[PDB]
Amino acid sequence: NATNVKAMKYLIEHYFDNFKVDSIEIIGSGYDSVAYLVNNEYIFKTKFSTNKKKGYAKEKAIYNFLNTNLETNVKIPNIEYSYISDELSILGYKEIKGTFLTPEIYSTMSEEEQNLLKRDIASFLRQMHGLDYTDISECTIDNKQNVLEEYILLRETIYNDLTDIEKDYIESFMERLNATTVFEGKKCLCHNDFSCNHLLLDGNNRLTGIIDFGDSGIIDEYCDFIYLLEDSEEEIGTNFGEDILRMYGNIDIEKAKEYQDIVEEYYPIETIVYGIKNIKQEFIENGRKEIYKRTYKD
Ligand SMILES: NCC[C@H](O)C(=O)N[C@@H]1C[C@H](N)[C@@H](O[C@H]2O[C@H](CN)[C@@H](O)[C@H](O)[C@H]2O)[C@H](O)[C@H]1O[C@H]1O[C@H](CO)[C@@H](O)[C@H](N)[C@H]1O
Ligand SMILES: Nc1nc2c(ncn2[C@@H]2O[C@H](COP(=O)(O)OP(=O)(O)NP(=O)(O)O)[C@@H](O)[C@H]2O)c(=O)[nH]1
Ligand SMILES: [Cl-]
Ligand SMILES: [Mg+2]
Ligand SMILES: [Mg+2]
Repeated sequence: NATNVKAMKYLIEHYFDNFKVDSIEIIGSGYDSVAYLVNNEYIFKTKFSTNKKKGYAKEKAIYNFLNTNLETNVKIPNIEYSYISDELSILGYKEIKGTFLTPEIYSTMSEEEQNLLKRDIASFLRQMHGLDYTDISECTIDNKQNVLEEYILLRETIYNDLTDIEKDYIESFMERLNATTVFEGKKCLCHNDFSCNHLLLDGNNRLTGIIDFGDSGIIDEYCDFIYLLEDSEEEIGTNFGEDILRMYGNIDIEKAKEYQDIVEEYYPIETIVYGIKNIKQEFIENGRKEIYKRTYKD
């Protein structure tokens, strides 16, 4: 563990001239990134060359747009340090203090505390979804079209070596993709990874901050409800997302659920595709196995 930290301490001090690292520890990690807490005060998100090429660039542009344009008491990252190159990206900002929302914590809250948190969330999403996004119009994401392109990449690579059961799962998804209407609604700026491990609470169990707008863009309004609607051990549950949808208002709940259900069905294929693009066999295997788990669950 000691070695990662030394290397990143060196890089931080090297690229940010007057910055002195008195302490540094690993605070989280993704498949291709590592985040560090520095001087018990700064978060530094870091990445070495992936399929970002412009990964931390977009994320930084989104923080800069949001810090200019949001009116909210909810805190988000405000970038003070950035280094962006092809081979290395680093973003630093002051750590937002608080406690991440979990299902356990939620279950200890009174009904009223739960209501007020749901309202805070609905309010934040209403404010962000309502922004005029002209000044960030580069950050458009078309999920349907992305899936089509990923399907083509599958066809060009490993599709012919998949099993019949795997192929059928994929084709059955594509048929559903082609029949759905859930990509034809309102587009807006969405966080696009809006799960409870990105939501911070203050000492009264109210929403105090939101992190990791790394996947944000102009996309279907339904996107920001995918995790709030998810029924799993990591998320609070379907009722939570429904109530939030009612508070948010002017949105078709049944289509939001259809959108989540389609995204969930896509997951094993998304996983396979990630493995192909990043040359990681392990993801290809995991996604294929998951197709069997889902096929046999009923
Ligand atoms: N950054 C590390 C965060 C941690 O690894 C994590 O929570 N990682 C995430 C764990 C989730 N169980 C995965 O699945 C999530 O999304 C699926 C659809 N996208 C849902 O059907 C699923 O029900 C949900 O659970 C999710 O895809 C993982 O997301 C991570 O990988 C995605 C690529 O697939 C990226 O796009 C995300 N930015 C990143 O958070
Ligand atoms: N308390 C607190 N924790 C934070 C803050 N920013 C980051 N973290 C912590 O660091 C972890 C990683 O941050 P995050 O932005 O989600 O990055 P990532 O998802 O691992 N990487 P990427 O977004 O490049 O794929 C978070 O899960 C959380 O543990 C912050 O402002 N406050
Ligand atoms: Cl495999
Ligand atoms: Mg994250
Ligand atoms: Mg992220």
